[PDB]
Amino acid sequence: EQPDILSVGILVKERWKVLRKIGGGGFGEIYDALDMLTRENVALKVESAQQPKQVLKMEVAVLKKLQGKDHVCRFIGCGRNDRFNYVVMQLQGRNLADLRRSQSRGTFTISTTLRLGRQILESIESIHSVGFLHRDIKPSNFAMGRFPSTCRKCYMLDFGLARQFTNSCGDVRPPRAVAGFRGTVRYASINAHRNREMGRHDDLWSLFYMLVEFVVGQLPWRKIKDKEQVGSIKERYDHRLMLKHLPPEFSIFLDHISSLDYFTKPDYQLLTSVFDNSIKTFGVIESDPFDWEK
Ligand SMILES: COc1ccc(Oc2ccc(Nc3ncnc4[nH]ccc34)cc2)cc1
Repeated sequence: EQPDILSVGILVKERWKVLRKIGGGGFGEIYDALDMLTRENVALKVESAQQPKQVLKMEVAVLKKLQGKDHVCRFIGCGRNDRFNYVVMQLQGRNLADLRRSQSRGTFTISTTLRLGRQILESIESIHSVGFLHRDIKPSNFAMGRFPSTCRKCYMLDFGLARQFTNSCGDVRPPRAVAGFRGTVRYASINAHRNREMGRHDDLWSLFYMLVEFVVGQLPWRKIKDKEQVGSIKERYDHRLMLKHLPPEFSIFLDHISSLDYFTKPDYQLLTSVFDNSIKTFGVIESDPFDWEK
């Protein structure tokens, strides 16, 4: 097998001391580093400068575009050399994929699900608003903050698979006839399965699948390994069945996203009202313990 892209102990740009590898999936590796300028721990993403698919150029572009917005890591630095490309950003805390897996039956309560859901929808509207599609919405791309002031905030952690979908003016770009999907089968919309150009609604489909998995603990295509077979299931599936364990207003959510296509801007305010109305109906308040606190 290959060694780690970076040796633990090295200094990147005479500033970022590599301490430990913390992740390895996607199209590179991520490390906890010490920033010797600010004297703080940071996250350091790296990719080989020779590997066939490099995505950190996209990571930097989107992270920069989103500075000042909610639910995103603070940008700290970036660079390219003959060995590796790197991006430095705020280090966060516990990953939603991990937090869900730690639950008794892999489920969150509707209180935790609704609050996380609404934060995630905020993060999706935000990336759409600067002209990018995420295209890889899944639990492991979100984490809670790691300080008292940030640990009730959910952050969108990665943008590697994003695509710019607009002009500078906000004109939706003509879709390609074929678009080869590189995201996760489990949370992918039918359009990803069909190798169609993904749109804003495909990120909302993936959120819908994440919310259902949070409350039910599994999706109907949990045990199916073949990507096509998953696609077939989704193509025929009656998504109304997934409403059973969601608050009633999610019928509005599902009817709305079902109506959308590549060329149709989502009604984000309608989808936000589904969360806001559900949270009031269930008497949920922001200070209530999340499931991992209690
Ligand atoms: C499928 O379930 C999984 C997969 C991978 C995984 O590991 C990690 C580890 C780190 C990160 N990312 C980050 N972490 C902390 N601070 C961060 N700032 C920016 C990215 C980042 C994401 C998943 C955890 C759960």
